[PDB]
Amino acid sequence: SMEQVAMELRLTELTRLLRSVLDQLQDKDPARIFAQPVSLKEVPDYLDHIKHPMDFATMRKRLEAQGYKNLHEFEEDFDLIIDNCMKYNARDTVFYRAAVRLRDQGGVVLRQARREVDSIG
Ligand code: NA
Repeated sequence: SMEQVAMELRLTELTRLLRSVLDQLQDKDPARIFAQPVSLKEVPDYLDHIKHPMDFATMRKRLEAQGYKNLHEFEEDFDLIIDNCMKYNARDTVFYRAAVRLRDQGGVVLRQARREVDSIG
């Protein structure tokens, strides 16, 4: 149907917009702390602590399958990256502090993304 096609074009355009958001967020992580999954071969105890691991490569795989239906879903995954890091790592660490700075800088990007998603429909 044409109605199905139109819904598909919309998911594609959301995907485009979320790609540009993901790129802008990931620029705020020049150390690439959040680029890849925590390896269970180097933090063997990770999954005892963190139930839903998340990282930018994992988000990118989902995005490329058009797996985010709305900005809320994408934000949930970004928040997991930050929140997981702030739990596993202590306040005094480079990791915890990198998550704080990512959250702060990412807020700006997501504020405007919400306006664009709402505005364009
Ligand atoms: Na903690």
